[PDB]
Amino acid sequence: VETFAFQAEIAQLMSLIINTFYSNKEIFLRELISNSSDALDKIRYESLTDPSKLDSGKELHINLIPNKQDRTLTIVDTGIGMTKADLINNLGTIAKSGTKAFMEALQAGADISMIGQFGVGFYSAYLVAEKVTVITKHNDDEQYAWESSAGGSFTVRTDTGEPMGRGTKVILHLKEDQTEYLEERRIKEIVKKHSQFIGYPITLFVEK
Ligand SMILES: CN1CCN(C(=O)c2cc(-c3nnc4ccc(Br)cn34)c(O)cc2O)CC1
Repeated sequence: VETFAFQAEIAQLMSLIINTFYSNKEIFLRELISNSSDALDKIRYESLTDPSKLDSGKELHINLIPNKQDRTLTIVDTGIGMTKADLINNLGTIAKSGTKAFMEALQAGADISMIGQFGVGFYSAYLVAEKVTVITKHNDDEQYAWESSAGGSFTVRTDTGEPMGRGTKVILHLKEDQTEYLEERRIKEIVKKHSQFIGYPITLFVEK
């Protein structure tokens, strides 16, 4: 297990998201679905010139999996997945300018719902989650687990759990007061409201 510090700008963004009073929290799901859709677009495009890239799974989709027992909501996609360098370096550097611009906007009166327009909507996960675990598998690398409860650091390790094939699974460990996002009709309402134009199937797994 390796522990890393977030880029300073991102640690500051995370602390702001965690500490600011903001009731419109449902936007997190829209942002995570939009990120999955982007990862799905990338594998779909790559597969046009090299169909062997889908050997690890031909189905391109998004699953939403609430678990009231564990208090987690999982967003799974079969997109391109992330390499170790993506997890440690790349996502951070690509987010840096967006993060700085977003913090500046928040100063000039802009609101948290605009986070997506700056390309850093992933961190809106911390509106509802006390901890986020991400399991990922890219065709060119091993399966990894990323995890952060914020506070300035994240961890990366090789994942010895169930094999994913290809893609990314975001597991939100929800804050005690945010269990509404585990409810079937609330999830449907949110997806219909924000995510009605995504070009891949989004399937809600209903709890038994
Ligand atoms: C460069 N790309 C983008 C998306 N992608 C992915 O595999 C991918 C990334 C994120 C994601 N978006 N922001 C972050 C931040 C930290 C972590 Br961990 C994951 N993040 C996500 O929610 C879903 C995804 O399918 C493929 C590779």
